[PDB]
Amino acid sequence: GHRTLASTPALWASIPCPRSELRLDLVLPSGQSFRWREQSPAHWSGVLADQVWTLTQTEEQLHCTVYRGDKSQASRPTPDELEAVRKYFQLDVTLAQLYHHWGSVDSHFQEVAQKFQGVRLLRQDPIECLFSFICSSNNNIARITGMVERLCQAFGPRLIQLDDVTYHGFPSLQALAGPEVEAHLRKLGLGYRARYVSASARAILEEQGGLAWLQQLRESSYEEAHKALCILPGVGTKVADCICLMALDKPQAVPVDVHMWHIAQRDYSWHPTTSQAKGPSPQTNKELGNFFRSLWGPYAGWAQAVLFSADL
Repeated sequence: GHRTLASTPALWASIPCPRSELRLDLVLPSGQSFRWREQSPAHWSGVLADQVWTLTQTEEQLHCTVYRGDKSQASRPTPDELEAVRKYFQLDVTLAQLYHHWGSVDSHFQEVAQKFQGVRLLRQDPIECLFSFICSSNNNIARITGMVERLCQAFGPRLIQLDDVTYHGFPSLQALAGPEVEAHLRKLGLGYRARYVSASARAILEEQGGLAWLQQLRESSYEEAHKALCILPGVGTKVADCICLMALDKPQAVPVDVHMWHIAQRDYSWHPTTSQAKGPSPQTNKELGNFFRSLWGPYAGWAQAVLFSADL
C-alpha cells in the first residue's frame, strides 16, 4: 500500500527544503495540478512524470519516495530522481525573495502571506497541463480533479495499484488522437469538451509536427507561446495563459477569469479604465492581467497562486 515516512523510512530520501519555501498542503490541492491526494495525513501521493510518488515534509526537509513496481527492486529515489522533484517544485527559485517583493508592493498580499507561506508554482509537463485544462472547465477544483482522473483512467497507462487506488500515467497524444476518444470521454461524463481533447490531440499530431511543437513553446516568448496555443480547439486566452504559466516557464502570465475578477474587486477595489466594459470581456480581461503584471512584476503569476491558495 501507500507508504508513510514512519512506516518505511529506508525507502525515503530527502531534499533540503524549509517549510518557509514549500507547503505541500497549500500547493498540491490548490488548483494547479490535479494529480495529488493526501492518502495518509501529511502525505501526498500522485503522478509525477508517469511515476507514482509520495511526498511529506518535516521542518527542514522534503521527504520523497517513488514506487517502481515489480520490475525493479524497491529503493530510495536516486539523486537524479530527486532533482526531478526539485524541478517540479522550482526549488532553485528562492520564494522568500519573491514574497518580500510582492509584500513590498502590495499590503493585501503581505497580509495573506502571513498565513499562506510556502506557496510555490509547480512546473508541469506541457501535455499534461494542456489537456487537463482543455478537458474541463476550471470552475470547481473538485470537478476538474474528477475529470482529469477519468481521463487518465481512460487513456493513460496503468502504473501501479496501491491499496484501493489505481494510478495512471497521463495520456499520450497518440492515445488522445484516436477514433472514439470523444465518445468514450462523453460516456464517462466529460461533455462537450471531450471534442476538444480529441481535436487538439489530432491537431498537434497531424498539423503541428507532434510533441516537439508544444515543447518548443517553453523556449519561445510568452507572446509566441500564447498565440501558438490559441490555434488549438478548446484553448482560448485564459487556458493559454494557464499553460504558459504552469508548464511553459512564463511566470509573468496571469490567467484572468471570474475568480480573478472577484479577487480584484474584493481585495483591490479594482475597476477597468481602458475598456468601455464594466465586467469581464477580452479587453477588460487583458487590462486586469496587465494590472497585476505591472503591480507584482515578472513573477506575477506566482503571486496569483499564493492568493488562490489563500482563497480556497
